[PDB]
Amino acid sequence: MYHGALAQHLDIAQLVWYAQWLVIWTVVLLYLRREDRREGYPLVEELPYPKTFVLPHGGTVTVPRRRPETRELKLAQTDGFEGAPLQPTGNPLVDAVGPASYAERAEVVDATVDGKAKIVPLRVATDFSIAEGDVDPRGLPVVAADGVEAGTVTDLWVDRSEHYFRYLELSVAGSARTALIPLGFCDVKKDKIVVTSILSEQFANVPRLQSRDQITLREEDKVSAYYAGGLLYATPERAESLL
Amino acid sequence: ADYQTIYTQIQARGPHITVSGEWGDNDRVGKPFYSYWLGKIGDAQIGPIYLGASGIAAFAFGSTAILIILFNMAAEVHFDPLQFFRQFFWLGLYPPKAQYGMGIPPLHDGGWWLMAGLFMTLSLGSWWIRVYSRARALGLGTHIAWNFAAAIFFVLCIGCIHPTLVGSWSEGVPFGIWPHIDWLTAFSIRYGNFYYCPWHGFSIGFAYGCGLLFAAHGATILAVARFGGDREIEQITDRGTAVERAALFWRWTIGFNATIESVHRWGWFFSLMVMVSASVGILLTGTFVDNWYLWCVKHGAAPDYPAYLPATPDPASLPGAPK
Amino acid sequence: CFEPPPATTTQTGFRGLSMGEVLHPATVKAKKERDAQYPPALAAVKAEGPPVSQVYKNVKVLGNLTEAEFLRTMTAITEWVSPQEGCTYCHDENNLASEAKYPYVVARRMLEMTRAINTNWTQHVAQTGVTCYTCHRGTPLPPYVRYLEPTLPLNNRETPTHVERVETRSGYVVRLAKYTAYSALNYDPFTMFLANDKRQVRVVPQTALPLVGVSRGKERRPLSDAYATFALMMSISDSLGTNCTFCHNAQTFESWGKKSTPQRAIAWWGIRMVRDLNMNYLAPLNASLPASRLGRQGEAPQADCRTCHQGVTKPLFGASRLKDYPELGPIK
Amino acid sequence: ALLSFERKYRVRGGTLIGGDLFDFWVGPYFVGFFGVSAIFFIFLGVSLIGYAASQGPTWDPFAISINPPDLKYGLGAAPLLEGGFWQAITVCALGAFISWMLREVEISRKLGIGWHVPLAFCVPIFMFCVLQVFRPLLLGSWGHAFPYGILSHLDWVNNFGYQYLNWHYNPGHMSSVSFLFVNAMALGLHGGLILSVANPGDGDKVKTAEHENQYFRDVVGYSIGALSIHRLGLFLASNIFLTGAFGTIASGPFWTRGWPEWWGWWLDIPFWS
Ligand code: BCL
Ligand code: BCL
Ligand code: BCL
Ligand SMILES: C/C=C1/c2cc3[nH]c4c(c3C)C(=O)[C@H](C(=O)OC)c4c3nc(cc4[nH]c(cc(n2)[C@@H]1C)c(C(C)=O)c4C)[C@@H](C)[C@@H]3CCC(=O)OC/C=C(\C)CCC[C@H](C)CCC[C@H](C)CCCC(C)C
Ligand SMILES: CC(C)=CCC/C(C)=C/CC/C(C)=C/CC/C(C)=C/CC/C(C)=C/CC/C(C)=C/CC/C(C)=C/CC1=C(C)C(=O)c2ccccc2C1=O
Ligand code: HEC
Ligand code: HEC
Ligand code: HEC
Ligand SMILES: CC(C)=CCC/C(C)=C/C=C\C(C)=C\C=C\C(C)=C\C=C/C=C(C)/C=C/C=C(\C)CC/C=C(\C)CCCC(C)C
Ligand SMILES: [Fe+2]
Repeated sequence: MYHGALAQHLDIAQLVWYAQWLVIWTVVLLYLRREDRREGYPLVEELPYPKTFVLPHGGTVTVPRRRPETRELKLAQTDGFEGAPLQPTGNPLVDAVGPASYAERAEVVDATVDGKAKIVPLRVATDFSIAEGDVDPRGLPVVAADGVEAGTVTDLWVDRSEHYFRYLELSVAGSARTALIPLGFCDVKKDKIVVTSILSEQFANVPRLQSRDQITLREEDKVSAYYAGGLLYATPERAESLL
Repeated sequence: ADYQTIYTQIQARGPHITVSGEWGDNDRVGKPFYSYWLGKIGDAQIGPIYLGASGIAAFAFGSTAILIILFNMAAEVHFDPLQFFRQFFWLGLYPPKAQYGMGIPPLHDGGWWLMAGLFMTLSLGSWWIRVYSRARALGLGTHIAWNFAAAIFFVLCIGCIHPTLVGSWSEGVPFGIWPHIDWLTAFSIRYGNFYYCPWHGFSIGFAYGCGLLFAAHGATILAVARFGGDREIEQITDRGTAVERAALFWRWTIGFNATIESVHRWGWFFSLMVMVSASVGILLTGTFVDNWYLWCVKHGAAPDYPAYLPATPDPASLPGAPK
Repeated sequence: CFEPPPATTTQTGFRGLSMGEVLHPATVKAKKERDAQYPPALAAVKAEGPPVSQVYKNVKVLGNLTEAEFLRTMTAITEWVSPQEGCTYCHDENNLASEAKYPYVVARRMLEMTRAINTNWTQHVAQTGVTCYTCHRGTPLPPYVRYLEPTLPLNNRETPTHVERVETRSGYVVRLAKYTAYSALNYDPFTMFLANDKRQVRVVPQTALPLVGVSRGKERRPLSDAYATFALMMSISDSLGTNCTFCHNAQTFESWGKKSTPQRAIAWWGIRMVRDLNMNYLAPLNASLPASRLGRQGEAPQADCRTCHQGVTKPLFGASRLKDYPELGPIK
Repeated sequence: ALLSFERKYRVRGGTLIGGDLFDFWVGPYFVGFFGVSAIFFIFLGVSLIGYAASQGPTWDPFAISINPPDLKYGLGAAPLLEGGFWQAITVCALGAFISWMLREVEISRKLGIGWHVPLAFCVPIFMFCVLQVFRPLLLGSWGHAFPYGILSHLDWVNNFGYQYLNWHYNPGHMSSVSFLFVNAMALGLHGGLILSVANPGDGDKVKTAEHENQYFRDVVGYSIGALSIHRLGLFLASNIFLTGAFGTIASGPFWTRGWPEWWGWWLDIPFWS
């Protein structure tokens, strides 16, 4: 006699083997794959139940996003087959298309553990510092991709919750300026802030915001998106073949 | 290039965070210290840390076990301080070598091991409460507490459950650097090559996938770090351009994608399943399967190869051959 | 910390199994030049004459040889065992019939043992066979012996450190490790397995499912046995200077047929042979060796794998004197 | 065919080579030049596996195996049935992996993000080269490489590990394992944390980034941060094959004994011995 032996040539561990596959595929297909389709769906041109998040300081938001009004494309198709690429009809940086695109999410400045504005300047930020040893961008020149001075540092904007700088903001030469640059787009030297995402003439369009002391989320996305649009559109030299 | 994904070029300092928990706000201990070199690749502030009854019970039980182990290690080299520091990796505390069944083994042969095992269990159970209670003390889900349970459960399997199921303390895992490593092979040998245990393949498939997933996800979030992707809580309840491109990179690559939320369910599950699959493997092992290779052969799953060197007959079965 | 390339690799299993040897040329080269000191067989001699059972007074093993053939053996033995002190190591200067010193009586036993090996254990030594040198290598005390406990160094021609000495108990773990290829396996495979025929090397089941009556509680062998088996294997591997795949397809260590190499079967006959040698020839010698030869439990030096192999798959790389000295076996 | 927020992004450009010619989509899949080359290598490779599986007493997946040549063929060409099939499939596999990588570069390019993912993907491709090309080249023959079969290639790893007595003592392996473990741990923690904040129970308030750091300040006395866990994560996951490659290439070319003995450098030091 043997432990685990059953009818026929069957045994216990053999049965569990099937149960293991059944559970795994059940979880993957009938849960995880459906949890994956909470946004982006339904498709255009199988879904799960709703869910309602109760947000930290008032109000709720629930999967899908049923939105304000929808933006109007500034792009033309390149050919008529389903999978053909599109093409900017204007300046792709100004109509926010392709890698210059942003998300349509509430124009609310979203906040801190305790209500205050989370992304704020140091002239606001009270008690925040630049850590001794790291260089102070205060008053440094911002050198664009063409090598021309696009302007100079004004202030640096901190996350009050994570203690982490996320935007430089600065003056342009010659337009009575000022506007945002995500520091993912900056190379902080000892005497200059190097930016290769856009040319100096193109800082002129960096999305301004209704506020000088605020910054909301659509803003945060509107600002970041345009520099990222420069990686492909700054010159005719970036929509290229690299080779 | 994103120089922020490599290190934080400009670092920020400010007044200490402190979010109140439902209890134990006062049992936080430590004046928070700032390290510049730490803050190049993480947040510079170290401490404070929460004590609380469960936490201190953990260190009490835990230290007790370690003391037992280190003391038994020290005796293996006559308490010679030189040799101990030398032979440390080869030193260990071993489960009973003779077969006492489930009977509590003599102190010199398994006794101290079982006791160190016991205090270690109390130590893990104490820390679990800490992981659980702190979650709902801060009004957070217990997702971490339940993942940590699966790991705790598995350790119990190789530690005492599977021993109890087969009925021998000799099958326990020893304490030590090399000695607990030695167990791995003794256990695999005994049960017919663990490469042929399906739950072993499953557990491996999930562990590797833990590598793949957070290599991909880790790199994904770094790639969209210019769009504030690392801010994920406020990318779940509210979709911005970060996980717009993240969802699309994968949709254009492999034909399907997740959400910024759901990808965390994928990684939590995979990690969980490393432990879930493993535990099931150990339980089945000894209990209902005695040789995983032969088990596979029985079900016709094992591969077979042509002879290179000639076939070798078992000499013990030869006529006239010694015992 | 590392051994420079290239490396010598052999194939012992089907392609793509990663089965085979891994050898470092410099090590291998050094071992040959060591094993090449095997003295050449002595030139042949007069086939005719009275058998020494007529001629000599106290000859009981080699009594059918002629006087010229018999002395030849004595010269060879002298070469192989005690070349430096010569005959007088084992003979009273002017009474060659006298057994008045201890190496004489042992040497008789040793003659029979050698013949025993070449005759009864051809499942192992085949036609390669052994002589006195295969273990002695030119000295009365064989370099690689084992007592009833771990000793260090493995080669007794080497000076032991203080921590290596058996009396220093702080260094017991290392003595155990170095006999098992530096593993932390807490077991001595010599006394457990090779000193006698008491215990079973095999510990892996030959059924898929657990067999009732031997799979629960005190019906079971402790897991410790599989450790010790691992320890024997580590020891044997280092003794022959190879790895597992020289014998096993590690897909299933417990299986023979195509899952094992012809060497594993030969190896099986070696364990059987080594037990024989220890139990019936070497261990009973503690009654004839001086106290200074004996171990701490009154044991005489006994043999393992390494005693003959000394780090090689074949002792002296296959070198033989078998047909050069037929009196050493096999015996009609 | 498209996500609700997708057509916003499907612009031309970001190609490395090909320009507009291959710059298009097939369903949800981007093509590009490296989409075309990938399919080529994948078709060829799978075909070879198929034709090779034609030939053995094959067909059930678990028993199907395509093996390298004998050691005796060295690094030379082998008879297609006696290892040549493996040689070709090997090549196809490398073509597929590298193509897939550069395709990802093209997709990153069009989306205006960092190239971190296809750069991460170079690590497993790299390890595959260590196993199938590098270590063979040092050892002198292709026969040292692992076979393409669901169960058969396990037995390759199994025997290889034992060729060095106890592969566990391989210091390169100890590092590799250490990373695999802690990476699985960190993935469980991190995913678990993010869910805990967004999914905290009942009729809840979704918590904040301050609650995140909070939680790990209390339990272990430190929180690495939101962004830093993702660079830490790529770091641990990558070092599995980054550190492990050392222990693999060291086995054979630079060490022929058992790995437990390798620690003789520490154990055998004259003043401890
Ligand atoms: C040195 C270390 C060893 C190694 C040691 C092990 C061990 C040990 C185990 C595996 C296991 C697996 N290995 Mg392996 N493996 C190595 C290299 C490889 C390579 C390769 C390109 O080099 C491949 C394709 C695989 C593939 C696989 C899968 C069959 C399986 C699950 C892995 C997993 O979930 O990963 C994470 C990935 C995911 C979760 C995503 C899904 C991936 C699926 C599973 C891939 C299937 C590919 C399949 C072979 C078909 C190939 C292509 C055909 C042309 C259609 N291994 C090397 C040679 N691997 C386990 C198993 O069950 O084996 C039977 C197992 O026990
Ligand atoms: C010859 C040796 C055997 C072998 C022997 C075994 C055995 C035996 C087992 C495994 C198991 C596993 N093996 Mg295997 N393994 C081999 C080959 C492989 C290969 C390979 C490519 O060759 C791979 C990838 C793996 C990988 C894996 C894992 C996926 C799996 C789960 C264990 C784990 O992750 O533990 C890491 C995680 C933990 C240990 C969890 C720890 C959680 C706790 C809470 C941590 C406590 C810390 C605390 C501070 C401690 C304080 C102590 C004080 C004293 C108080 N093995 C070969 C075949 N392996 C297991 C399995 O799945 O079996 C079916 C198992 O039991
Ligand atoms: C007796 C056997 C030995 C053993 C022998 C070995 C050997 C030999 C090796 C390892 C190696 C590894 N071992 Mg092991 N190992 C053992 C015990 C363990 C234990 C344990 C619990 O004891 C653990 C945790 C591990 C774990 C590990 C891994 C961390 C490590 C690297 C795996 C690897 O190379 O994957 C390789 C995986 C890949 C290359 C994947 C590549 C994927 C490519 C890029 C894409 C594939 C696409 C696919 C085909 C597409 C299909 C399409 C589908 C639609 C999806 N081992 C035992 C003791 N182990 C290696 C190492 O680093 O050692 C230092 C190594 O060389
Ligand atoms: C250390 C870092 C690691 C890591 C990381 C990342 N991993 C990535 C990425 C990153 C970052 C991606 O971005 C990319 C991707 O998009 O993900 C969704 C990818 C992917 N990781 C896959 C598998 C995978 N990763 C493993 C290992 C790690 N990943 C480790 C952990 C393992 C293990 C452990 O076995 C597996 C099985 C695929 C799913 C996918 C590539 C598809 C491909 O390249 O398609 C192109 C190729 C094909 C579709 C098929 C080609 C078939 C050949 C020609 C014919 C067969 C030959 C083959 C050799 C036969 C083998 C037989 C077998 C039994 C031996
Ligand atoms: C028809 C045809 C030939 C067309 C030609 C065009 C062309 C190139 C087609 C490609 C054809 C091929 C080869 C398709 C195969 C694609 C492959 C390899 C599919 C395998 C899928 C597997 C098994 C992936 C393993 C990893 C895994 C479990 C993923 C599940 C969870 C997911 C989707 C993670 C990806 C993911 C991550 C990691 C995020 O971080 C993230 C962050 C924010 C939003 C979304 C995401 C997201 O989706
Ligand atoms: C290591 C052991 C050893 C060495 C070396 C050795 N002897 Fe022998 N000798 C013996 C033994 C034992 C016998 C008896 C063997 C027997 O009974 O078959 C013996 C027998 C003899 C006899 C027979 C005398 C008699 O009447 O029994 C003579 C003569 C002899 N040896 C001479 C020599 C010579 C000559 C040499 C070297 C040139 C030599 N011995 C070296 C051990 C040795
Ligand atoms: C030169 C010979 C040789 C070498 C080298 C060798 N083996 Fe062994 N192995 C054997 C023989 C012979 C047996 C069976 C002994 C018996 O039947 O009494 C065996 C038994 C075993 C067993 C147990 C089989 C069972 O039925 O329980 C395992 C496991 C094993 N070997 C693994 C190993 C390991 C591990 C190594 C090296 C680290 C190794 N082999 C190297 C010859 C060898
Ligand atoms: C007293 C002598 C002696 C001892 C002890 C000894 N060997 Fe042998 N062994 C030999 C000789 C002589 C050969 C040569 C056989 C041949 O040339 O085919 C040999 C051959 C072998 C071979 C065949 C190698 C090959 O390449 O064909 C293996 C394997 C082996 N021995 C393993 C062992 C094992 C296992 C043990 C003990 C457990 C052992 N040896 C101890 C004398 C010994
Ligand atoms: C100084 C600092 C910072 C840290 C110190 C750490 C240190 C140096 C420790 C000393 C030596 C070391 C490294 C030890 C490591 C040991 C290792 C790797 C152990 C690994 C695994 C051990 C395991 C899984 C043991 C499991 C055993 C159990 C779970 C036993 C369960 C027992 C029971 C349930 C008791 C119930 C039965 C009752 C009737 C008595
Ligand atoms: Fe994340």
